[PDB]
Amino acid sequence: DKICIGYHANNSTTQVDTILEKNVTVTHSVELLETQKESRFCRVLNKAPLDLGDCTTEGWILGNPRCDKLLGDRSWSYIVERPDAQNGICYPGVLKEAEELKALIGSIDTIQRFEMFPKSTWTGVDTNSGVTSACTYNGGSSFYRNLLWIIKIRSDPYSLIKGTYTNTGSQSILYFWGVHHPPDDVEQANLYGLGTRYVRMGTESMNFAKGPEIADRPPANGQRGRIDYYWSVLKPGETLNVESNGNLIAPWYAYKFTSSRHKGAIFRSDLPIENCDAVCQTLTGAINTNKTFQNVSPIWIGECPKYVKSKSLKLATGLRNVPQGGWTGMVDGWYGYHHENSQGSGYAADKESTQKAIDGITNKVNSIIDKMNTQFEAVEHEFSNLEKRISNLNKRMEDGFLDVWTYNAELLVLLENERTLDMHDANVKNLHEKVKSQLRDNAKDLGNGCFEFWHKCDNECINSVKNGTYNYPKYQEESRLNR
Amino acid sequence: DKICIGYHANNSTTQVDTILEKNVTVTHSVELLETQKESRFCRVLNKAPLDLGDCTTEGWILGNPRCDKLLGDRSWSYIVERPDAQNGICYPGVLKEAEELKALIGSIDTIQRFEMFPKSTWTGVDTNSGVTSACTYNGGSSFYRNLLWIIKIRSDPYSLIKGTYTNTGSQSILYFWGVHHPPDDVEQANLYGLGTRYVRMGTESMNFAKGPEIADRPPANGQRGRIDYYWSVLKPGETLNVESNGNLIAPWYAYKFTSSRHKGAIFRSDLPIENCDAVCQTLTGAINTNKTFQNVSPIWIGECPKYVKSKSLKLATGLRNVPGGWTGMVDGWYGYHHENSQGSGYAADKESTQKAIDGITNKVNSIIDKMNTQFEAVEHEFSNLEKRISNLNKRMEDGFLDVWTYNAELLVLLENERTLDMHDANVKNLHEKVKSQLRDNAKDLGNGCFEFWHKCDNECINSVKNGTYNYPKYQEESRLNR
Amino acid sequence: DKICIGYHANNSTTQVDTILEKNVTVTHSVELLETQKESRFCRVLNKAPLDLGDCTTEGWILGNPRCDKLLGDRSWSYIVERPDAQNGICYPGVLKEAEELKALIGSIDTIQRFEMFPKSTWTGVDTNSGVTSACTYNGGSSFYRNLLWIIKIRSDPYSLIKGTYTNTGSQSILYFWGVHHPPDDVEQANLYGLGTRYVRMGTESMNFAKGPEIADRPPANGQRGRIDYYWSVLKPGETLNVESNGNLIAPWYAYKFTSSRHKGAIFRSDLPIENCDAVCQTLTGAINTNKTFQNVSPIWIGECPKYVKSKSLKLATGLRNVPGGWTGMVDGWYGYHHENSQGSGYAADKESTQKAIDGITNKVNSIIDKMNTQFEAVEHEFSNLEKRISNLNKRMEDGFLDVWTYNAELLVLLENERTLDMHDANVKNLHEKVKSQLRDNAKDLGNGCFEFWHKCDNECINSVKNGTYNYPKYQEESRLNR
Ligand SMILES: *[C@@H]1O[C@H](CO)[C@@H](O[C@@H]2O[C@H](CO)[C@@H](O)[C@H](O)[C@H]2NC(C)=O)[C@H](O)[C@H]1NC(C)=O
Ligand SMILES: *[C@@H]1O[C@H](CO)[C@@H](O[C@@H]2O[C@H](CO)[C@@H](O)[C@H](O)[C@H]2NC(C)=O)[C@H](O)[C@H]1NC(C)=O
Ligand SMILES: *[C@@H]1O[C@H](CO)[C@@H](O[C@@H]2O[C@H](CO)[C@@H](O)[C@H](O)[C@H]2NC(C)=O)[C@H](O)[C@H]1NC(C)=O
Ligand SMILES: *[C@@H]1O[C@H](CO)[C@@H](O)[C@H](O)[C@H]1NC(C)=O
Ligand SMILES: *[C@@H]1O[C@H](CO)[C@@H](O)[C@H](O)[C@H]1NC(C)=O
Ligand SMILES: *[C@@H]1O[C@H](CO)[C@@H](O)[C@H](O)[C@H]1NC(C)=O
Ligand SMILES: *[C@H]1O[C@H](CO)[C@@H](O)[C@H](O)[C@H]1NC(C)=O
Ligand SMILES: *[C@H]1O[C@H](CO)[C@@H](O)[C@H](O)[C@H]1NC(C)=O
Repeated sequence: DKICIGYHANNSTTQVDTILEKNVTVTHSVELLETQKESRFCRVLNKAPLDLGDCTTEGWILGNPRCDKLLGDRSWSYIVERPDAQNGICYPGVLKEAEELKALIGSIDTIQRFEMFPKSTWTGVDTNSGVTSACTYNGGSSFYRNLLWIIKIRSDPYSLIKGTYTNTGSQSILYFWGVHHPPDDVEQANLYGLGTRYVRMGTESMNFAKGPEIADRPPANGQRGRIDYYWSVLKPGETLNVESNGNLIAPWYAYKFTSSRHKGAIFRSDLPIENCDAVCQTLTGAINTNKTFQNVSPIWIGECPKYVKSKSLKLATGLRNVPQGGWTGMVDGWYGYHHENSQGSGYAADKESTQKAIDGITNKVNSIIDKMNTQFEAVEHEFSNLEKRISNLNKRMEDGFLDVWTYNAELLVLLENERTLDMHDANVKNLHEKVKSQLRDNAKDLGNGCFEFWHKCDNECINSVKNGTYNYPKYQEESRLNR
Repeated sequence: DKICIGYHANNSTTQVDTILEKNVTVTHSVELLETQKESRFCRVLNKAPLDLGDCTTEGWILGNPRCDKLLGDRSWSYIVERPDAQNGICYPGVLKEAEELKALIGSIDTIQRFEMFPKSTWTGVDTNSGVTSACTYNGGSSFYRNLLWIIKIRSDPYSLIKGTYTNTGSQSILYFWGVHHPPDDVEQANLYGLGTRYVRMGTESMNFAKGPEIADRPPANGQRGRIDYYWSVLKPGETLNVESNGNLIAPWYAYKFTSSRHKGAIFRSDLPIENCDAVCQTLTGAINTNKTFQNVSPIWIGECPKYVKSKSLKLATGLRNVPGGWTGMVDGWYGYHHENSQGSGYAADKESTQKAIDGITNKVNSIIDKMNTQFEAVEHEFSNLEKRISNLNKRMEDGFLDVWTYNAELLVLLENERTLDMHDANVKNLHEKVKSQLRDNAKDLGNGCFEFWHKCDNECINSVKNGTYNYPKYQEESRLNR
Repeated sequence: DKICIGYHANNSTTQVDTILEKNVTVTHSVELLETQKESRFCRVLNKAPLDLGDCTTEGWILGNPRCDKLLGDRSWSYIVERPDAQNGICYPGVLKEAEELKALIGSIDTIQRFEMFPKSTWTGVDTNSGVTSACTYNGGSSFYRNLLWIIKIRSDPYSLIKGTYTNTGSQSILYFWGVHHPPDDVEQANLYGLGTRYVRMGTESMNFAKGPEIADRPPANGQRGRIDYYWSVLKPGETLNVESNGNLIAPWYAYKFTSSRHKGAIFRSDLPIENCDAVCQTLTGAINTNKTFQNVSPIWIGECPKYVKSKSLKLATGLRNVPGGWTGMVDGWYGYHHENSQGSGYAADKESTQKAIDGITNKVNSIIDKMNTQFEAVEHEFSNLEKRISNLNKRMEDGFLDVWTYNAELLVLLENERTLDMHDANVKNLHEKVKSQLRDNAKDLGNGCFEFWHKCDNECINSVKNGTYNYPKYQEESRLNR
């Protein structure tokens, strides 16, 4: 007659790693890391991204006339700019603080386009001839739809021109202007006139006054001229005054805007936009998961799991799987017993110790999930060629946190896996010892997990062991004789 | 006759969490997190903060004439600027590199105000008419006390004016100037004259040259004109030359200054300043604590504990409290209860109790030691055209806060489990040392206790507690009882 | 007749710390921290550093004529600038975006110097008199070799001058120019002429247009004038046009360059450059190590271990050294000592010893693996008006240093405790496997050892070591002894 102590086994081939041992097969486990994504852009909080098509952010927002599909009021959860977009700043020059403009635009939610200064505002000049072969529309010469290239009437001198606009709404207004710099005095004279020329812009809180910086430069997009483009934000209540006697590229249309309550982004990607929804939308695709880590992309909007470099984060929940060892036959629970007597034989799990282990492991998993429920958020702000130091500072920082979090996740998994599997060993040992202490020398150890009884142990003697009430003196005499 | 093994219990209702289970009552514990603060500003290393009252940093340092309460030499451990302060830049315009000025000012310790360029410096011009209704003093038109608004004499043209000052001391000098921009050419002509006009400032190591940017703008504080305000630092030994033919807002008074040996700050707060001292002074109050973490504020000066988001960080030191345990023990953590003809009673095991005390004390101190650094957030400001670096600073500050909060919270959960396990193992060790000695001269009982198969006197029992029992002495007597 | 269970000891005096106790002597250990370096600068990936000697980066790259040792084509893995270097910007003035130039230069690996605009490009002007006593060569007045200081011929007016250059190669070109600002109108007229004067530079992607900002400034290096120096990069395909009627300091020679595929650096150090190679080269010396941590310097190029503040990171691999343990074992970590009629001796248990070796080895390697990443501090410079970003870079660098130092030091304390506990458990397991087998045909002794109640030959003893003993064979012979 005998009783054994053992633990669950099954057909699982899933492995985990621990601090002491690699490739350890276990009976149950949980993958904390999400590796899958749909390669496309979906709506976030039911709001669609804005696809810039063949236009850059600058082409869109300045109104490059190849970008008419985008013209007007828009709203978006994020922006998708195609890497090979060809329609941007078509008449050559520089946009001042371009990178800060993009950061502004990535924080915006909705825009309403409106005519800020109609052509009629500018008297004694030609407002209908400011076009260039650099900015074509259907083969023809054209120009930015948000800017007005004013020139002199051929017969007449360029009049002093003035315009004013007041922001009487509760929304800020994003607007644009520029200063044109011809390549030589002949062209200056033709378009504006000789002498001192100025472009002046004034607000309660910004002042601007500049002139042509004439110089012959190599042609870009077929032009030897250049424009310095500027942008600004006219705050609620503020008023703008414009004066010029030449070289003004005037604001024409502008944008009343709202700032998002949510983090937005400009993604530079060729991925398709489709009719779908995502809780989590990364730069390289949408993720639908309830896992807490993710190795898809560090750049996203919505609610995403923490990004890490790991390929897997497999957390052991069950036991070492060692069949012949463990008992494939148990099935009821994690730890338990196998008995053999005259009434028969069989397996039966110990409910108490099994549940305690379930409760602890469950709590461990949830605690890890809970404590890992924050994300470091990388951002795709841009930096100019004269901003290498801050660009490098941003990169080292983002890689810095990535390395810390990847380390924290991987190390924790290795260490707690070892603990979890040790806890199981200890739980099994505990049951075996409780049986040991009870039977004393009315049974033989066998160094096996099992005990050979020195007496007959019926189905009530055996259940007397499972509830921990055995009674040694009852079989003491019977046992001592067999020797 | 019997001997038992047990562990301490008490009346404690303090709970801790562990990785495996929550709300576990324990006998002793230590809160690592400080949550309390006095809602005020105190002295730090015995130096008081400077209260700017109804002035902004800029109103103060430019010498807005409503800020005379601050005028002159001052010294401070930190600066307190009130959120509603009304006296700042009164004549409209921008201070260039305003945010970098503030960072500088937060790093300064003491200033001494002095006349850098007296009015007599500027010949052939009017130095006594440069006042405005935008900057009022006692119902009158006035102007910044540290700047001089020079205009042309009506009858005469604005002479080329020159002035020079040499820093012959060992302290750097913080000084200010500006360029005035009238709204139109009429005003430009009246005050300065037409033609190209410049303001040029030169040092051994910096040059500045700028002109009027004339533009008709909406009024601000009743003025259509603007000033671009500038600041700079004249180093020891250096000389400043000033040259202008118009539009100059000249430095008048300036500040010799010392840089602090300590970290300083500008706090934007309404909290009161009081007669008190603080080792640790945060933006939302003073902390007096020997704890190593703190959830009050990430911004401070002095020596403060590490900031974390946690509401609590309770580290178990004692045992699971299950009164099970013996409320009767009291002497120590682990021990014995005996019963014989001479009587009964509890007595702690000194050796194993002290070893546990030493380990737990060492663990606490080790954690304290390794957590004795702080990440320091700063309240530097960023302009509207510095959103990228501002966001970079924010993500970084939140980034370290999240790593430290994680490290602290997880460590507490994990070590709480280990600490309570260690206690279990220690109790079992004692019980086994007794088992091994008595063999079959006592019965286990599966109880923690042992029923002796013989009589065990107060010397037999103390023979167990020191680990020298002698089995053969009672071997016969024990085997007879069956 | 007896059998004992014990563990290895030796003469080791090496100590480690754990979370529960300090200064614990152990039998084997490994130091994870590298503290040694060679105090010199070596080649990295086969390429030598460039030693700037008595020149600053700027003196070199502008071609200060006292820097002819450096003149022409050069290549380097990193740059070494000496702290007391004197030959820099000799004619006083400011280099615009100087700090960003240095970052660029640190990222470059080869340059080829070439004449971009020969003197003949500028007609109707004096190209052979642009020298100053501020920039001496062999006692004589001279000038930067990469710039050309053009002045008017005395008899003639300064002609409009033009030049153009097109980059027809695949490499970018780094070039320089400047605008001269004389101290007064007399000198302006003498050198260039009166009236409006301009310096215009144009590319497909950049435009520049500026004039003299005339002002009398204190003399620096004997000069009241100044030059604003500029730099830029002409990309492959681009063409540069230059137009001026005065005040132009023209590019003369420039540098075609390649960008390194590897991180480079400018080290400010007096350490000697020698004939050696380093995998890892830090600012304070070369490191050759296989260790994973390092407390030498946070600034480096090449492949270096992670920087931390620690003085030591000693990881226990072996046992607590208590000679207790058996100095006599030597064969392994855990094992047996037997005594019978055939003799006596020690013998390690191979199975349990190997399992422990495998786990500890795996632990060490896992730690090494997970610590195989480095945060890299950089020595970019920041101007006086960049205190905020400079402080941001510093707090960030110190932030990660503190996190990694903590992670390393805490991990070592915690795993040391686990490692030493694992050994205790392994020994106990063996002792119990022998207890269970012999039952009461041996006496425990409470000692680690077992006195056999019978004769146990060299086959009886090996019958214990493989776990197959057979109690009934000797059971009777036991019960006799009573
Ligand atoms: C995130 O990790 C997964 C694997 O755990 C990576 O996906 C595997 O990539 C390899 C090589 O690219 C393929 O052969 C496997 O079939 C992929 N596995 C799965 C589940 O897709 C994935 O590359 C990781 N993401 C990134 C950006 O590296
Ligand atoms: C400061 O912390 C120390 C330990 O970090 C605390 O010291 C204990 O304080 C109580 C009395 O308040 C004593 O009974 C203990 O004996 C002290 N422990 C040790 C190890 O010395 C102290 O309480 C803390 N101070 C405050 C104000 O909370
Ligand atoms: C890194 O730590 C090492 C070793 O702990 C330091 O080198 C020791 O310096 C101390 C104090 O000057 C001396 O007791 C020993 O002579 C040194 N020991 C060894 C092994 O070198 C070293 O200073 C540290 N490095 C830095 C940059 O602080
Ligand atoms: C609980 O008991 C002791 C004395 O029996 C007492 O001194 C102690 O203060 C009590 N608990 C608390 C929280 O005060
Ligand atoms: C633990 O106790 C707190 C109150 O002290 C309670 O809010 C919480 O629900 C409890 N949690 C569990 C799991 O018992
Ligand atoms: C921690 O500080 C917060 C301030 O954020 C405070 O409101 C809270 O009460 C603190 N935690 C506890 C347990 O008091
Ligand atoms: C996964 O689903 C559970 C529902 O029990 C939810 O509470 C948890 O937050 C989900 N995961 C994530 C990452 O939000
Ligand atoms: C251990 O402790 C003492 C101070 O308590 C110290 O002086 C000694 O040098 C330490 N030993 C080692 C090896 O660190």
